[PDB]
Amino acid sequence: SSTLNTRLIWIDLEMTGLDTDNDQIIEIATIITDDHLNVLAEGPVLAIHQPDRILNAMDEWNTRQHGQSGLIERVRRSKLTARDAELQTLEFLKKWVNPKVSPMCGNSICQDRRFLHRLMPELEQYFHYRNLDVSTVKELSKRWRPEIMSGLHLAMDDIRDSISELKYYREYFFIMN
Amino acid sequence: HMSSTLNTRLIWIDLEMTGLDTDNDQIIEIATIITDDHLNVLAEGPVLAIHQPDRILNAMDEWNTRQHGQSGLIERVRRSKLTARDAELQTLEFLKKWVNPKVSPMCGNSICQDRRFLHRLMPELEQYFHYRNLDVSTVKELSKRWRPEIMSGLKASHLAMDDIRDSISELKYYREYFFIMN
Ligand SMILES: [Ca+2]
Ligand SMILES: [Ca+2]
Ligand SMILES: [Ca+2]
Ligand SMILES: [Ca+2]
Ligand SMILES: [Ca+2]
Repeated sequence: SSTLNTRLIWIDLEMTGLDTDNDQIIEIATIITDDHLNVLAEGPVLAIHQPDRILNAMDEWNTRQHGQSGLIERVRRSKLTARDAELQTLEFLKKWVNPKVSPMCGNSICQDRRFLHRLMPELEQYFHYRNLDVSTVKELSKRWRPEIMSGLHLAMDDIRDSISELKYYREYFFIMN
Repeated sequence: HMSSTLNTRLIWIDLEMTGLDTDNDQIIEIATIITDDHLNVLAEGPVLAIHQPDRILNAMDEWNTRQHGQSGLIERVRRSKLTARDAELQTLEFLKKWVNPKVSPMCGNSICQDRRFLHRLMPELEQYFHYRNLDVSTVKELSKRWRPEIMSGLKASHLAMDDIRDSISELKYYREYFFIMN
């Protein structure tokens, strides 16, 4: 049975672009699991408001992606600042995991951590300094077990896919004895 | 398995810094190693100390002062005439003989930290990597929780080149005990 010290925080962000120095966060989502990847609770899925000048200055790829998903319209309608979403996320996390206990879990986590550091530093500091990036395992699996790869940007569904991807590796790639 | 090429190799890297602040601290040491996709070491790269003025060295906290004093890195830094640009260029020169640009993920331990310093202080080198990371410490986090009984088998120094060697040895250890290779 899991405790406040034996749980994992999973997180995904959507941004206005790939520039970790300049672009904004427009969506955040979190999921809590135990050390054995059982989902315990899903956190708030929050769209962060951005002015139209920022949305209209996105490149074509991001305009297509975030428009088609409906994120852009949710961002327009949202009244939440980055700070509002940060506080709501923290309020949720504190009920499930103690501070500095969980590594930051998900796919391509370094990118997420860099955006969090600049725009949501208090949230960033709630994580342990370690990362648990499923894409590291994928890099190894592509090279050492290419035959299992055939078996494999909406924030909450993105996290579920990441958790599910790691369970796939646990079954076929890791010795669990 | 096929023989390795410029498109099927891995760049392992480690940096030593004046501290943990990715916004304000400096790089004082860099090393690289080239492996194939199956962790055969093909070539070890240049070990370079980057010069820093005394004010910056004096401002280091206790842990860094203790470690880098004992290891001989601080004195190497003082005597060094290399800038971060010099060290960046010598490394790039080594890498281009072994690996094509944007082919290899950034490999090592605590790689996100290294990438962030590289982005600020050696962006051309940072851009030579593929955007993905291969962080052995992710595997360690999994091993701590799923195979705690094997952690004691992990085996010294605090220098960049020794750090890379250790991360390669660590991953080889996981390959033998934690991964299904068949
Ligand atoms: Ca992510
Ligand atoms: Ca994302
Ligand atoms: Ca290091
Ligand atoms: Ca070897
Ligand atoms: Ca490192």
